[PDB]
Amino acid sequence: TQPQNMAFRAKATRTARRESQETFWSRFGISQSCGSRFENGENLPFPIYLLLHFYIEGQITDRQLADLRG
DNA sequence: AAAATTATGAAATTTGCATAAATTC
DNA sequence: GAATTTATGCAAATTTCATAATTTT
Repeated sequence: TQPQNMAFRAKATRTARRESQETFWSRFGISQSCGSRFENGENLPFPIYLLLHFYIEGQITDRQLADLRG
């Protein structure tokens, strides 16, 4: 049931942290447009669902992601 | 109304289906 | 050589760039 709702959850987190789509989605290497289409109910591919899941529950940290970008 | 943010059409890239090739047993 | 595993051409679905529309300040 959850994969269809996860993007909306993701949006609520981001909103609550007062982050742009660019800021939030790019930690995962996901573009702003793509973030926009997910937040409005485009099919969330399973790997992105997994990442959002682990992120939202606090198991993957912003710092871990920032380390991996660089 | 300018700046910043989000949404969208369409080109290009990526994925997964069919199945061909290869490998294992 | 059959079963199983892996690779590959290509259709289709997905991503992103370019930018339009919207929202914020």
